[PDB]
Amino acid sequence: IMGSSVYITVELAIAVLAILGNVLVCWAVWLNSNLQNVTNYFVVSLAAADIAVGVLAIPFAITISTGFCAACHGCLFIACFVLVLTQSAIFSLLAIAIDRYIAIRIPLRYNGLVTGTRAKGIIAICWVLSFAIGLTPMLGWNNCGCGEGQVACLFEDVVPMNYMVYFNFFACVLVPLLLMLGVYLRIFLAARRQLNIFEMLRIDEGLRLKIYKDTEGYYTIGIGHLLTKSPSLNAAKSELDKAIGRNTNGVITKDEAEKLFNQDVDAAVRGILRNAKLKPVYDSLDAVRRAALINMVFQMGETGVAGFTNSLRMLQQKRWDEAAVNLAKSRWYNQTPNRAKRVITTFRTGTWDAYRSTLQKEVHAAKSLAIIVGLFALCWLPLHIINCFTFFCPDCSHAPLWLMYLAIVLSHTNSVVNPFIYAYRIREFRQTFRKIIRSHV
Ligand SMILES: CCNC(=O)[C@H]1O[C@@H](n2cnc3c(NCC(c4ccccc4)c4ccccc4)nc(C(=O)NCCNC(=O)NC4CCN(c5ccccn5)CC4)nc32)[C@H](O)[C@@H]1O
Repeated sequence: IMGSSVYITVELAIAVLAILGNVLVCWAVWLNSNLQNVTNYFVVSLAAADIAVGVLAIPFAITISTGFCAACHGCLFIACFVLVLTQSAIFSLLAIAIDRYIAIRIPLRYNGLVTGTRAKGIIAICWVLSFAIGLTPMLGWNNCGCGEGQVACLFEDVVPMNYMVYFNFFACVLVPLLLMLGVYLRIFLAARRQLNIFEMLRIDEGLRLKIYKDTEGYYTIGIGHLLTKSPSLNAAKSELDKAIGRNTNGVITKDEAEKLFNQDVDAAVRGILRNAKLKPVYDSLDAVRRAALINMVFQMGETGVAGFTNSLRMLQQKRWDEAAVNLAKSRWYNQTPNRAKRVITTFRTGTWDAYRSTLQKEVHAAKSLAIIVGLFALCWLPLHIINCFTFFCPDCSHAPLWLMYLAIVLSHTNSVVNPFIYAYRIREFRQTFRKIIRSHV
């Protein structure tokens, strides 16, 4: 085993793997339209970046390890590309994470704030900013045996540490991690929230934090809390302040929406109790099943719920399974099956299972970010930690050599693992990949 021959061979194996693993991703999305959401637009960009490292950044990172003599700007150029090609991969990961953040926490505005048009504009940013940082030394932030105007072509020789540590590390690689981490937790915390009536109707009707026009052009906020039928947005905003009790500018917090929602629930219940046909059924239900009945009122109305004479009878007799089947035959179930299905299950079980199941999609995304952040940090932290010690403790006992180059190997391993791992974990790709493998191979 010659020391570095091993190192180069790994880098080349990564090149192939990086290329191959990434050639697949962009290919799948090409022929399957289910994978042509705005999100996979971000994916194809990352995949392409990770292809570019396999062809140019890898051979460059390798050729920066020989020490041949060449113009400082000609050897800096090479080190700058490998920097640039990697900056993009870092920022491209942000595009995916933040996209997954809004899709989970703010699903309504997703299509509004996240259009296929805008997305392509955000990638343009990620790529330009990558150039801005990687090519900073070429602007003048550099460090310039062999002859005049020729240095030993070595990374540290041409790239100072005050750039790698202060600017590159903290501003370009670290704040991703801290950001990408914040995404993981806040998504994670959303998938594991304690369930209740408020969250229940947030899933069926959707939560709104800014005033919006309902389906009939009446200003509404929260979960279907109408403000006024007046055609004046200023009038609607005024009414909001009356209920909130402060200056809102047309915007409220999540807690304020829950106080409006709670007031609305208290109102629906008082109406149910006035109904000679709904009060007997309402009293004979436990807390969770009462939330299911309130859900039907918030959708149809008391007189509309009262129409279910038979299904209301079985409920008071606690014939849960029998009431469910009868509710399945209603026009209400036929016009909105998804919501009615979750509501019926709540009647059957008296639990939040049907809605808890709705969050399985959330935890899938959470577990999928644990991996991206874990690998990303595992692959990037080592090499940069090494840079820091060299910069702050020159006289220290440097870490072992063979290990140093491994850290370099880890940084490049990110390009092949990170994009493919996200795709392969979301099965729609898996079926698409196998389809390609058998058909063309
Ligand atoms: C996120 C933005 N992008 C990147 O981070 C990408 O840029 C590359 N990179 C990023 N830091 C890199 C980096 N650190 C600095 C460098 C270093 C650190 C301390 C002291 C000297 C050099 C290092 C080299 C190897 C591994 C890790 C870091 N050295 C290289 C890069 O090729 N070195 C190879 C060419 N030099 C050398 O063998 N010198 C030798 C190293 C061993 N001896 C030592 C060691 C300790 C103390 C004294 N003498 C003598 C000089 N490449 C890097 C890499 O491709 C990353 O993915």
